[PDB]
Parts: sequence; C-alpha cells; structure tokens
Amino acid sequence: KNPKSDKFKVKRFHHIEFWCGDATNVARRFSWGLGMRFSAKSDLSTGNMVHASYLLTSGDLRFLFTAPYSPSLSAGEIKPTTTASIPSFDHGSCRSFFSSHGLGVRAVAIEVEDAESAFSISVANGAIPSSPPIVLNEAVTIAEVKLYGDVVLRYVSYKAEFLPGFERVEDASSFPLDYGIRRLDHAVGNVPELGPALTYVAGFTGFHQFAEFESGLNSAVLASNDEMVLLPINEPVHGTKRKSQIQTYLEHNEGAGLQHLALMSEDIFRTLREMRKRSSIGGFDFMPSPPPTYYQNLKKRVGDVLSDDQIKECEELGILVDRDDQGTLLQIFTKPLGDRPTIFIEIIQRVGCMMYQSGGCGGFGKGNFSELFKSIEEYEKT
Amino acid sequence: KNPKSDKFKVKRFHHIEFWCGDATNVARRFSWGLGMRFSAKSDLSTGNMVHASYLLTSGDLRFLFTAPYSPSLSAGEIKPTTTASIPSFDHGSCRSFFSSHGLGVRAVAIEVEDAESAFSISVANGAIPSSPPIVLNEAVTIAEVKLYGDVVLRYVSYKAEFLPGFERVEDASSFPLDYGIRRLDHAVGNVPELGPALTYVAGFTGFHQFAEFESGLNSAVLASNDEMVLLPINEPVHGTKRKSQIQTYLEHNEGAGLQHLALMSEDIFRTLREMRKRSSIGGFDFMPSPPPTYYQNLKKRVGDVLSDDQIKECEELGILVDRDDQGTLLQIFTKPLGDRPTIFIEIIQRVGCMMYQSGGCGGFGKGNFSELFKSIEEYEKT
Ligand SMILES: Cn1c(=O)n(-c2ccccc2)c(=O)c2cc(C(=O)C3=C(O)CCCC3=O)ccc21
Ligand SMILES: Cn1c(=O)n(-c2ccccc2)c(=O)c2cc(C(=O)C3=C(O)CCCC3=O)ccc21
Ligand SMILES: [Co+2]
Ligand SMILES: [Co+2]
Repeated sequence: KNPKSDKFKVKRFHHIEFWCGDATNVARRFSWGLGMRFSAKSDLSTGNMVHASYLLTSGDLRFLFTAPYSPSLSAGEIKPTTTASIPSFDHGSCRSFFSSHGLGVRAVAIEVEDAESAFSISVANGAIPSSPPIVLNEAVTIAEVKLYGDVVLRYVSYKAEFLPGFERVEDASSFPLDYGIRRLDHAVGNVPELGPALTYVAGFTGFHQFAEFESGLNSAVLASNDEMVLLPINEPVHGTKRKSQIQTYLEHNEGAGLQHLALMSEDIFRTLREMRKRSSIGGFDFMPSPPPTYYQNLKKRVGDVLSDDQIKECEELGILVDRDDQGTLLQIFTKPLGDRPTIFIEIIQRVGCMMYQSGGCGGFGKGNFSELFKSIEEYEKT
Repeated sequence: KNPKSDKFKVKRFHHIEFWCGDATNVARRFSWGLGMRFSAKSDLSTGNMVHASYLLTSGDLRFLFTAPYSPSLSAGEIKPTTTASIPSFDHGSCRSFFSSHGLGVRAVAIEVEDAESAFSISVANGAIPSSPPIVLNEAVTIAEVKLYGDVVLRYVSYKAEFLPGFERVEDASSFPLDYGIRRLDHAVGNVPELGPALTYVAGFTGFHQFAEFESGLNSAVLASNDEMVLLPINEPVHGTKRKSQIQTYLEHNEGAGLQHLALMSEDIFRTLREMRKRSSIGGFDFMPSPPPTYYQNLKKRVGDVLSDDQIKECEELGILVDRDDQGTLLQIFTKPLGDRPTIFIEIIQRVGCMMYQSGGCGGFGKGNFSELFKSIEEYEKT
C-alpha cells in the first residue's frame, strides 16, 4: 500500500553532509576508500572564511565534508555579509556537534521542487525548524528542519554548480576514481523510541510506511511518493542476550543520529573487490564474513537468481543476499567509519522490480539477521 | 661551536603526537600518503574508554594520532582509576586544542635516560610544567613541559611495546607500506617573538644554538649534545612585500605552534615518486616545483655531488637542493596537511658529514629562499 501522501513534491536524495574536525583528511580518506572523485570545493581558496567544504561524487552520490575554520577569520562578518557558502553553518553548532557525536552526518539533503514551500509546509505540520529558507545567488534555495538528534533534513531546490560559491575542482587535483558506486539508496537513523520518531517525521513530510516482508532492534521505513527517498529508523530492543547494537550506538554517539548510509552499486562485485583491496591501505574495513554454511544455504534461497559462480563470487567477497516477494538484495556492511562504534556504510545492489527499477526492490535485508544466526550455529555443528 | 650543555641526557626523537577530531581517518590518510605502517593501538578494543590512539611507524619514525571519545564513557573514572593509556590526556584540553588550532601536533616526544629527572631539572630551570612524571606499569616514565603555544615537549624514558596499554596491530590490519622514510630529522615551531621563545627553551633544556651558513622570517635552531634532536623556531618579519608565511600561520593557528616536521628518507627519489603517485588519490600534495632555471643553476652549485642524471631526477620530482660547508641537503615541502594553512611536512635527505652521519649535515635549506627568488625572476626573463 502506497497512499502517495507527500505534502510537497520530493525528487531524489541530493547529498549527505558530514561534519568533521578536519574536512581535508576525512575527504581524502573517503575518496580513496570508496572510489569517489573530488568535484567541488568551498574554502579559503574560494573566499570562504568560515568553513572548509569538499564535495566527493560517484555517479549521482554526493558526499560533502565540512569543518569550521577559526571563528577569528570571520569575526567581522554578520549573516548579511557572510562568506560561508552554506549559510546554515554555525561554528558553535559544528564544534558542539562534533565534540558531542564525533564524525557523522549532519545533513540528509533531498532535492525538492520548492525548498521554501517544503520548509513552510513541513513546519506547519510539526517540523522543528533548523535553518529558514535562504536563496543563494537567486539560483538555489536551501532550508533545514530537524530530523532526529542533531541531524537535519535539508531541502534544496533549483530554479533551472553544486551550490553557488562552490568551485569545480581542477582536473589535476581531480583523479577519476570509480569503484562502481552510483547513488544513495537509503539513510538510516537510530533513535531511543521508534514510535515518536516515526510520528514526527511522517507527520511533517507525508512520507508513508514502506512495508517489510531477537535481532536487537525494531525498525520501520518511511518513503516518498515514488519510494526513491527512503528513510528507515531503528530503536533498540533491551534485555537481550547480546547487547543491542542500537543501544551501543546511542551511548557512543551521545543520543540519536544517523546509523548507516546504503550506497547502491551498479556492480557490487567490482565495488567490493576494489574496496577490499584498499581496506588496509587507507580505505574501509568490512564486517567479518558469514561462515561458508551461509553460502551453502544460498542455493535453496536464491539459486534461481544467481548462478553457482555468482554465488561463489558472493562468498569470496563476504556479500549477503536477501529476497522479498518482488526482488533480490545483495548487501554488505563496513566497520564503523571513524573512531566511534556509530556510523557505518552499507553497499547494496538490487535485482528485479523493473517497469527503471522501483525503490526498495528486495527490501533491506532484515531476513539476513536470522540467516546469519542459523548459519553461525550450523557452522559450529559442521 | 657546540658547548654540549644539555642539562639532562637526551637520546633521540621518540614520537610525534597529533591531536585529531577523528584519529582513525587522519591515521588512515597519513598511512597511505606517507607509507607508514599501522603498528600499535590503544582504543575501545584495548580497554581505553578515554581516547583512541593509533601509532604509525616508518623505520624509526613514530606518528601517533589521538582523539577523545565521549567523556560519558569514562565519567565514573578518576585519574587513579583511568583507562587512558596516556595519562596526560585531557578531554577538555584536547577539544580546546583542536577547536582552537585544528589538526596539529600536540606533543614532540624525545627519549631521555630518566624522564622524572628531565622533568625536575627542566622545571627547576624555568620550564612550565604540563604533566608531571607518571610511571606506567613500572616500565616507562612520561612527563611533559610546555614548549610553545599548546605544544608540549614530552620526555619518555624506559627501564629496559610502544607504551604500556598499547597493543600491537594484527598483521592483517597491518599492511607493510614503506616509501623510504626512516626518522624525524627536525621539528619546527612558529612563534610571534623568536628571542623569548629561544631563551625559554634553551633555558630549561641546555640545548645550544646550531649555527647556520626578505624571506619573511627570522629563525634559529636549538640542538642537543650530539645535535640529533633539532628544534628550529621561526618568527615573522613584518612589513614585507609578500606577507610572511609565519604570520599567516599564527593567524590561522590561533597563535604559536608546530609549523613543520622534517622526515629523513633513505632515498628521497623513491619517497617522492611514491608520495607523488598518491597525491590525488588520498595522499599529500607538494608545493609547486621551482622553474627549470633552478635546475639549470643546480650544476654550478652541486655538480660535484650529484650527477646530471641525479639532477634530472631532482627536477622531475621538484626536489630542492642546498649546501653548507659540511654537506648537501635534498628537500621538498608538502602543502598543508589539513584544512588550515598551518602545519606541513618536509621530506629530506642529507649527503655527507660521515664519521654514522652527524646531525644537521647540510643545514636546513635557508639558502633555497634566495635561489628560488633568483630562479623565479630569471625564468621570467627566459
Ligand atoms: C544482517 N545485518 C547486520 O548484521 N547488521 C550489522 C552490521 C554491523 C554490525 C552488526 C550488525 C546490520 O546492520 C544490518 C542492517 C540491515 C539494514 O540495513 C536495515 C535497514 O536498512 C532498515 C530496516 C532495518 C534493517 O535491518 C540489515 C541487515 C543487517
Ligand atoms: C625554501 N623554503 C620554502 O620555500 N618554504 C616554503 C614552504 C611552503 C610555502 C612557502 C614557503 C619553506 O618552508 C622552507 C623551509 C625551510 C626550513 O625548513 C627551515 C628550517 O627547517 C629551520 C631554519 C629556518 C628554515 O628556513 C627552508 C626552506 C624553505
Ligand atoms: Co540498510
Ligand atoms: Co626544515
């Protein structure tokens, strides 16, 4: 069931913004680890005396990395005279965010038809305002409302080059890395209480619940009209044998925040080969692979979707496979991206649901909790 | 002239500690960019609820990267019951340092015979105490005094495995990168006033002035008895045609601090080839190369030390060459390591002064200021 109840016209995920202590080092690490190209900058060299912001791109995926300069560089400025290219930025907010949460996502940005209208309608429907609509160079409008914790939902709308005041990165400094990642599939929040979080976000967006089919969590997925903007949310389940990963997140993050970003690959086997080659030379690490019993049991579940060779390719890369009633999901999870056991990345590829591919084809892999446990127990038996 | 006036027995540079917002991302970037191996850790996985610390090594060079966790993880602790492996660490100090200065060196650590004695003698001779001597697992003693700005001089002494409480990094997560860097040659501070800075540091160490032969700076070099611990200091020269790079540093750093680390390579040509291959894929960028007039003029100055081919290798890597009356210096400078125009790295290799090689052989390249300007002007002519 999809009532298509969006209260304003939503297009696609636009970008994800990380708030960092040093944007340069995080961006260079992410670029190498994920195969993303440096494509735009806003920093001292572009006249921005407030913040350093570096944009990485892979296909349609946009990762922005921002850190504050010394406030003394911009002490003479006022908001009317700011040199910040993202006028919602605040030194105190950014330092407080990073000192409280460590490295993490500050903004989940979606493109809309009219960011001023989206902001107005959202706030009229219960959204907590974060930054009012601001028109940049009469070309782009940005506005922000609170999503959960200190994460904001950022609306961006264009009249007709990432943002004004950003400069394209010289091709010498712009190496064309590409490991196959193409777009953001979903962005997942961890909260202490799922019910109130869903009521709040569904309240001001009109996003609807995307239906699913002792893991430590309850979850639900909010979706836009065409189900291309997907915002799952988790809460912990307490009193379990193994401590809930959601609760550990909430403790180390100092509360609610963004838990994982799922990045769609046009060839998850190539992406994982390339990322795994770089794990120990500056890139990202992956969770430990499931036991071979998991891939032995892969035949009876998806033996009609993947050949035995393609199943062999999954086992040597540690890829997980799940299936709903409409499609098949290939997925794998990185270890946490930074010092704290908080944010991580998921790499995914979806098989099926062609009409273009419909959003969420194959689900989100919730079945892989049970299959993992079953495999683990029956691998010990063997 | 070397009066050998050290007030306590100093051995060698031991390590450099960076205070970071996220130690993981900075360390992974530096590892790939410089060819340093992950060799030790102290973090949540080792029981440290206070800070994450990751050690990179290349030869005898030791880079430590540290960032604070949420203070809430260790709220029950007191200094007697701390789980921090570096007991001088302070959450508030670290967040204040990083919010004030951005990514940079907090500690220049030297090995001494007796860190408690070095601390006592230093403070008795005017050193401002930072962290008193603390004996770790009855095996290592660390103490800290102020050096300049918020940078500390850290004394470490061993009775007879980096520090207690650190664990060796599993060889799977430990890729044996090596681009030829072997040790720290010198560590350079920027201050507003050179005179008082030298008087202070020479006052409590007994280090002596290491003699040199409109660049925007005045400088001097303090040295230990065998001139293997080398601590240059710069001050700006104001009212110049081009703004002093020292003054720009002081402005963007919010005051005095560590300006550059010079890393000795056992083969600067291999090091630069390897680092330059990685500049645009996560590594470090280098300052723009001198014009070919510079390398044309290289024959008449060092044509007796380097062949024409080895001079050719210098021009294609952008390496600078200088000479004193005892040896020859090969050097090159990176662009700043992080967001701010503050800290950078120098790669060096020294030729001559064999007896082992004596410290500072060839000087520090101060002659390369004039040679660069001369080359620049006479390249425009050609
Ligand atoms: C098997 N499995 C898993 O093991 N971990 C895991 C990772 C690192 C450390 C420990 C556990 C996951 O996080 C994980 C996450 C998902 C997931 O993406 C997801 C959604 O997107 C939204 C609906 C709720 C949901 O479940 C699926 C399977 C997962
Ligand atoms: C030619 N040259 C240079 O161009 N820069 C530069 C770098 C980036 C941006 C602009 C200028 C330098 O920093 C630089 C530094 C040194 C140096 O190391 C040094 C010492 O170690 C101690 C004594 C004082 C001193 O000079 C030598 C030559 C240098
Ligand atoms: Co997911
Ligand atoms: Co130097």
